[PDB]
Amino acid sequence: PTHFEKRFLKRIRDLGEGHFGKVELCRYDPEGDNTGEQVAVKSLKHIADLKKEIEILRNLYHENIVKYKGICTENGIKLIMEFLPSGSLKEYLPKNKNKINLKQQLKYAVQICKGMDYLGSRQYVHRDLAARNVLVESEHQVKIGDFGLTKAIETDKEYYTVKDDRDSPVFWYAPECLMQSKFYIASDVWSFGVTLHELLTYCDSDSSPMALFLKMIGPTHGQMTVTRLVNTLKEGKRLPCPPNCPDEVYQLMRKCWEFQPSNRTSFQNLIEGFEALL
Ligand SMILES: Nc1ncnc2c1ncn2[C@@H]1O[C@H](COP(=O)(O)OP(=O)(O)O)[C@@H](O)[C@H]1O
Ligand SMILES: [Mg+2]
Repeated sequence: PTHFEKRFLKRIRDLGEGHFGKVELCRYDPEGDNTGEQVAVKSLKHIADLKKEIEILRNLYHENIVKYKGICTENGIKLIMEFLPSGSLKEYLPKNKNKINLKQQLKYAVQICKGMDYLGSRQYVHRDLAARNVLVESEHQVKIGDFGLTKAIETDKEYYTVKDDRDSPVFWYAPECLMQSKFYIASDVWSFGVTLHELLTYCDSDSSPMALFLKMIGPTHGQMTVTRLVNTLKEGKRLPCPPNCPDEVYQLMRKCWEFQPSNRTSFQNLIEGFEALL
């Protein structure tokens, strides 16, 4: 069930491609009759990073967390998971602007929040909660997908300190992350507020968190981007209320963006908040 033979993973097409690896659509077909199930295969070309990601995903089992299927061994390793045909929200929302209404957006918000609350109960900080990492199973079901930057918060500890040279989604990050490299469950609540904004703007590229924040901070050298961003956030500046987003949804977004981590709302309070609106 969990061990996939490389010779039976028949590549169909690419789903995602980055500088250091890719995600492909395959059919695991050991019978050769073309009746095998379609899977999403994550690979490289960082090695220890994918194994950590495999380790975490392997230990998570939830309705709103992408289903781990298994691995494919070479030293190299491949992550096998369920294929969600509609892909990420970053892909889905621009193609379905006319099809998706507020009720539906709220239904995804609750779903994201349930997967995140499950994740926090497992003592994990996602560290990459963005629309591009929220996968669409159906018109009414989404699942959290990429555990590449995910870290376990030690028992009785409030946060994890990120000590490394890896790239980070700074435009989705809470001030403590940018300033001290501290990652609390409340840091994930911050990223959720940024994700909710993307979800309400239908992932319009011109209104993306990076594009709006870069427009706020003006001309900057890359080395000064995070400091310029820290300062914008210290002044009280936030992503504006998306047009046609009701105040009741914006106040819940604002509850995700309280400067101090302890002043932010919980994922459970967010679930209850969106449910009252449905
Ligand atoms: N299980 C899946 N089913 C379908 N598409 C997927 C799946 N996992 C990832 N993808 C697609 O591949 C892209 C990259 O995958 P992700 O694992 O989030 O990557 P990374 O760490 O490279 O950015 C996603 O944005 C989505 O478009
Ligand atoms: Mg991703």
